[PDB]
Amino acid sequence: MQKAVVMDEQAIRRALTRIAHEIIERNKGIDGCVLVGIKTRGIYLARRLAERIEQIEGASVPVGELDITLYRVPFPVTERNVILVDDVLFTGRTVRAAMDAVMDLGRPARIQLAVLVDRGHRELPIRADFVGKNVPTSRSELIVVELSEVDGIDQVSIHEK
Amino acid sequence: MQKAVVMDEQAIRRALTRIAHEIIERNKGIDGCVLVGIKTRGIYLARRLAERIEQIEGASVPVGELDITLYRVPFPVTERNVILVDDVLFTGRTVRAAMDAVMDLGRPARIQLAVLVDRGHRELPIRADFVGKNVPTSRSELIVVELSEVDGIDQVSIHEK
Amino acid sequence: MQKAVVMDEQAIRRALTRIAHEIIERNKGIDGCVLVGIKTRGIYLARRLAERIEQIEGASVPVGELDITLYRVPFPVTERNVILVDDVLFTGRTVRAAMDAVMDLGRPARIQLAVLVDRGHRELPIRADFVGKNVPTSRSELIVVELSEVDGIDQVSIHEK
Amino acid sequence: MQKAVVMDEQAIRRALTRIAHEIIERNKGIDGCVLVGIKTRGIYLARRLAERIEQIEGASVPVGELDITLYRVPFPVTERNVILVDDVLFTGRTVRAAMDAVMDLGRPARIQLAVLVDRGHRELPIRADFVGKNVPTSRSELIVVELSEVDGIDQVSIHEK
Repeated sequence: MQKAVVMDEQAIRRALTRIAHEIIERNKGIDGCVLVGIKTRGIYLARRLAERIEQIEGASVPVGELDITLYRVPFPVTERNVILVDDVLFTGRTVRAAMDAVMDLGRPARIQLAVLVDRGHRELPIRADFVGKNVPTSRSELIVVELSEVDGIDQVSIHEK
Repeated sequence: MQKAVVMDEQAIRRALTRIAHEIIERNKGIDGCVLVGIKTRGIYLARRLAERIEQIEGASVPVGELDITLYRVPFPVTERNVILVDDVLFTGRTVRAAMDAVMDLGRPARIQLAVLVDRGHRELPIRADFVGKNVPTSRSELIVVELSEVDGIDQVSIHEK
Repeated sequence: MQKAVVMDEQAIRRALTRIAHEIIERNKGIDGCVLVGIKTRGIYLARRLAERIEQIEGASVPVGELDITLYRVPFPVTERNVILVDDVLFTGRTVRAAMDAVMDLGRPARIQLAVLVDRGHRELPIRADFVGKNVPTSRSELIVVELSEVDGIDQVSIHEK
Repeated sequence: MQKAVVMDEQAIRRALTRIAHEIIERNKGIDGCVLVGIKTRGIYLARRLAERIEQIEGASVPVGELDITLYRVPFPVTERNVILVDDVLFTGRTVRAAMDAVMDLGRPARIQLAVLVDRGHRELPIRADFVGKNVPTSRSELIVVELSEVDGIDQVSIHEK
């Protein structure tokens, strides 16, 4: 069941907007940049960031989709700044899988990672470059990220089964 | 003599814009917020942030100005979120004085600090909540912050003498 | 009611030992340093630190006791690196009162901050230089630090009515 | 030219000792922990950390060696806390290669990374869990790590043409 809300629609909107500005700032423009969404909600987050960047800089950013699932759609990559987008950073194992998939498709100038929430408990020396919000959790708790495009609403909560 | 430019006009713009978004985000809105610029350059930086915030939230924010030297433009304080604004965070000593002044005027809910650049070398346990850019410097180097309103251009550089 | 135990005697012991090494490391030896314990329990932590450092460096370190009650023990301050020692870093207002109290005694070369736990919720631009453990908490939760010298046991827990 | 010495023998000594306590501290001991050094100097730093951890816990930590050139030696992996050890963390591409190598030999409980120096300029979403010293650098500077076992002396410096 749901224990508590840690991000409402407004907090998610402001977080994603501030991230877009962070991406633009740390790359001095989105030139050579590419957003690649993971799983399902990461893709929707990626598309939102692309629109925000486009809205801010006037330049559009390519959005690609990556389907990990196993290994535990095409796009630029080569000599590009590949920014992975995902909803929650946990153990970090998915990112590793995602990185292999990126360099299996080319050689990027670099790979970055943007997540809506970092809930800690990393099991790999991996960190997000951009973070919507750091949400302290116990190892057993569950982070549920709901996005309007798939869940009907924007909300991040902590659950416990 | 100018040793190196660490922030050009565009970098300063993207930093101040991102900071404005960080400010609204952590405060979940502008309500109760008060920007207090510190003598000279910190004042202009507070004005620029106040404008960016207004542009973002559709509502303006109270902007006061603090002359730390004079302490040896009034504004709200009590139960307010006072965001001190300065150009460079250095030893941190100047910030303590700024805190004493703010609380001389009232009892704020919180005091925050935003600086364009944090050049390290603190001599007190004070850290900025918002930082335009962290600029490592030696103990002998000088940080020169130029703002268009006073120096004709927006630029941050490292000087040696 | 006790909601959780976040540090047992072994964790506390290992955090304190590691901090002693961090203190020596960041100051390139303990020459000119002074450990000033705050309130009540910060005094014991400072004593344990002084003892650990002594056994590591083979050189003793001055220990003072500061009561910050008035700001909310004849020890060296001026020209010294005053390392404040407290049990918990919360809003940081205790630190501001402590910095004021230290400035009424002398002119330190610099002031640092070491705490056993940082539970977040800062209301001032203050951060510890050394932290035993970051214990995320809700605003309504209480951090209880028990030390053998005063409570019969070493333990840090989270309480809430 | 050697334009700056960032770590001398004593600093390295105190940094490694501090790292050992941190490692033990975050793992609540070393039970199930394995140290794995890469390239050449990482191996030496791993042996040292291993030596330091023995004097603290009274038990040896397995030490493995990893040759990465073929990615761009025994030790248990599965269910173990594998601690990668390298001298410098730069782009982080070596670490990604090192990780693939680790999970090629098994399924560890977690993989952590310890490095003597972090010089920034990450090109992958990788971070070290234990850092001897963060040394800011320009893109054209080079980090040279000298260890007595191979270079006759312990020293970290910044070089530039």
